[PDB]
Amino acid sequence: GMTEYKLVVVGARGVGKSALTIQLIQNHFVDEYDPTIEDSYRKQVVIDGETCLLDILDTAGQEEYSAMRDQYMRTGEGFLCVFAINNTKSFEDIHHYREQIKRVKDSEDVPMVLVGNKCDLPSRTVDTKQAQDLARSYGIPFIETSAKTRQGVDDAFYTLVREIRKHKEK
Ligand SMILES: Nc1nc2c(ncn2[C@@H]2O[C@H](COP(=O)(O)OP(=O)(O)O)[C@@H](O)[C@H]2O)c(=O)[nH]1
Ligand SMILES: [Mg+2]
Repeated sequence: GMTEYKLVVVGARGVGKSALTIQLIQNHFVDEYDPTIEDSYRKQVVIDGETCLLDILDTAGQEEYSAMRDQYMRTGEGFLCVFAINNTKSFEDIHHYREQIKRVKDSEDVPMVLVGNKCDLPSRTVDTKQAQDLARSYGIPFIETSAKTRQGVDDAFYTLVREIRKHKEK
């Protein structure tokens, strides 16, 4: 089979995980998608000439059993850590997602991309500079996105794939 990249989209409720994923996969913006639905989505794409499958888990938070969370973190190869630029608590929550994914995978080298979503909105509580500072500390890319206008969306997911490739080659 073509190479498959198992991607996982994490972040606080309301940041745009579902909207980002549906924009990537289906090329349209959702105003409303139940915050409690967690599902996986698939798309065959070409990234830097490679035809590959993206298998993307749009997470929604607590699971029936914590074992289910740990399972998707172990199977996931790369993580989009999403906050919204108008939600400071969602940015603060990134510290927890960073930790938890490393903790479950028992690894210091986990492919991740920091995503500041909703950049089409002028309303902003997290300046680009502060997010750059956090991404610098993690040694990962930082991309601002809008699921609404599509700005940055392919970049966020394709960059994550490229981070996975860099990890695999070691
Ligand atoms: N303006 C704007 N609204 C967004 C964007 N992404 C998501 N939203 C809205 O933010 C709310 C939460 O989005 P959703 O995808 O359900 O967030 P989730 O809980 O992280 O899955 C919804 O009303 C979306 O329409 C974006 O980039 N721009
Ligand atoms: Mg959602």
